[PDB]
Order: sequence, then C-alpha cells, then structure tokens
Amino acid sequence: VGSFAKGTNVLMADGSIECIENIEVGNKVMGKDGRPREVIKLPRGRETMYSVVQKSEVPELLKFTCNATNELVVRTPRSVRRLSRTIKGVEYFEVITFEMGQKKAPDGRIVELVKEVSKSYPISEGPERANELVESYRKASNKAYFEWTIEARDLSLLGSHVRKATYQTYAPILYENDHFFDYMQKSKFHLTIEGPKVLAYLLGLWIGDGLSDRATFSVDSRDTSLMERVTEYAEKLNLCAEYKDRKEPQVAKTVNLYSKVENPLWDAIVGLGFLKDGVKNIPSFLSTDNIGTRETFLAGLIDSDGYVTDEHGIKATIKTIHTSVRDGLVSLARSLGLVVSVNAEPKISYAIYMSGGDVLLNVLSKCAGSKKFRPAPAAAFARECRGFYFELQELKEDDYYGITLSDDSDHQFLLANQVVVHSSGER
Repeated sequence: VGSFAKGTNVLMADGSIECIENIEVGNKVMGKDGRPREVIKLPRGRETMYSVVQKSEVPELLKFTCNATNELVVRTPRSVRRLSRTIKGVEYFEVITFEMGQKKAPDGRIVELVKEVSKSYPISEGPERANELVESYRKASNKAYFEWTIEARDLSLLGSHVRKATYQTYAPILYENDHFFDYMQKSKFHLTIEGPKVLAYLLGLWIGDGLSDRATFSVDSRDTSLMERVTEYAEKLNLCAEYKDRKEPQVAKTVNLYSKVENPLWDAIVGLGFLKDGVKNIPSFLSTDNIGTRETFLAGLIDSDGYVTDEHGIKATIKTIHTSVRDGLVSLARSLGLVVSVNAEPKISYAIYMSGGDVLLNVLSKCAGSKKFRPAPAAAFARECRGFYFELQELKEDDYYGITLSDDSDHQFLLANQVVVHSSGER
C-alpha cells in the first residue's frame, strides 16, 4: 500500500490543510474536481521512502515524501515522428513513438510504462505502411498525452527520453468558500451585487503599494484608465478616492480613500486579515475562496505593482518586498491554475512571474491598467492541471501514513500544495 511520510500536508475537502497522520476515517479530502473524497482507511507501516521534488532564484518547489510503493500520478506527452535514415546501405522509413509498453522489473514484476518505440521499413516498400502507423497513432487518442501511474521505486525503469518528458501535476482549486462573501453580508445592510468584486480589487491595490497603517495606496498618473477605475470603485463603497491631484509635483499619485459619509476598505483589511501583526499578509483562505474574487484581487495587485508582457506568451509579473506576501501570492496564483515562479531582484525585492493562457487572461480582463488589461478568453475554458518536472531521492526506511478512498472514486486527492497524488490502496 503506497503511502506518504509523517507531516505530509493534505488539502481537506473544505479547503483546510491537515497533516496526514492526523486524518481520521470519515474525513473528506479534496478531490481534484473540487469535490470531496471520503477517507475509508488509513494504511500504516514501514518501507523505504522517496522524496518527490520539483526540478528547477527564490525556490517555491512543489514536493512531498512518499513510500516506494506509492503510485505517482504522472503524464507523459504522446509523440510521433517519421524520418528517413540509411542503415548499412539500406534506406528506411522510421517512425519513433511514445506508447504504453512493458518492462521486467528487478523483482520480476511486469511494469506497464510509457516507452519510446521505433519501427522502420525499407524505402523500397513505400510509405503507406509508415503512414498506417503515424495515422493510427494520431487518431488513437483524443488526448495529446498519456495519463498514468508509476510506483516511485519503478521510476528508474524509464528510458531517458520518457523519464525526462514525464511530469506530475498540481490541480487548480475549484472548490469555493465564501469567507469573503459571507463577510460582506456581515458588513453593512445595503451594497451592490458588485460589492465583493470592488473590495477584492481595492484590497489588491492596497497590498500592492499601500501604507501599512491606513487605507491609502499609490497609483500611476499617466494611467487615466486605472484612475477612473479607483474612483469608480471607491464610490461603489461610498468612499472618496482623494489625492492632491494636479497641484502636487509627482508621478506616483497618493490616493486616500476616506469613509465618505473606520471605513469599509480598512475594516476589511483588518477584519479579513490582509494586515496581520502590523505587516501585510495574503489571507490563506483566499486560495480556497470564490474564484472570481481571487482573480479580481490579483487584477488589483497587478494594477498597482506589476507589469504585463507578451513577448513569448502572456505573462504577468508582480513585485513584492515582503516574503510573507510573496509566498501568499504564489499560493493564491497557483490555486487559479496559473504557472508560477519567483526570483529575487536587487534579496530585497521579489518578482512573482505568472503565466497561463486563458487562466491568465481571465485575471487581466479584470485589471484597469492601460498596459495591464487584456480581453477575456474567446470562449469558456477549463482550468487544466499543470505539470512540474521532478527529482526522486531514495531515503532510508521510516513510518508511512496512507489514505484509502472509496471504490467508485477516481482514487486521487490533493496535497496542501495542490499536487495530485494517488490514494493509498492495494492493486
């Protein structure tokens, strides 16, 4: 029965994080589709362990420790190519492919794994055949990759090209709390349907470049689009976006949001916890809250202290001087399905790079910055699981804790770090 090490953090069905050894039958862990996964057993035992680590300069590596028999949920890209080569004076048509095959393991077991297969036919016999293969491959699957599992210990059996192309995955968090919404209700008595939107946005601006002792943040002047947004939004919360305006020689216009009748914005900043212990913080509940709220929040942050580039794909960069926020950002961004990486600018400053196609466009379409806004996706889109390459390190023996799911379930659940791992069970 594959398992994990003690302390392994698991994401609960309700969005809470829990240490695997503290999990008890009946509890529901988080399913990758956002739905619960009831725990029905708790494997125990000793066994060689393997630490899983992302291969990759501020580290933000995805990782977890498992036992040797733990089934890694992996994906390998499908692949096909035809080439012509001359072998020993004879020209051949060769088709190299990635397909599911077999390999005798050290213990004599037959392990089913993706393999790089090669097939060649003499040119004299013609192409058809090579095509009846390249053709059957391309239409043998509706997917562009293989979805499978391999035991940690068996990962060494993979050929070099397949091993390097094989990756694990972390799923976006589709479950949605309402800590933010439920908060709104507790606020005043009357407020527009777009109250949650407007506040999350303003909080993003605050976290971006706002003072830590007052509902005041700075914004760029040449950005008339962003200004109209602040003003427009403040008003939605009966606030005044006050600033010296064109009578204060400067480029970074300080914007003061007063109660305009101890106000909504700041009451949330403290109530929700965007400022814990005098220092800025990214509330942990964000990650598992309303998706629209998560995006709106990021759009604000991006609008106050970040930039967007499109050279080699749409990408957003947010700069933060605090490590608390930094790691909070990486978590919140990954929860939407964005691909994230961090670097240290002249370590005083921190840059969080985010990419993700439609997932990123769904955030930027909420920004107001002149060079930040990007039109929303051209259509509905699913938030695909993201892959990460990894390194496996064989460890000595230790106690392991596994979790078994129902018989009808997909047999998968998420770790606190969103990594999609396999249920602990026989087979």
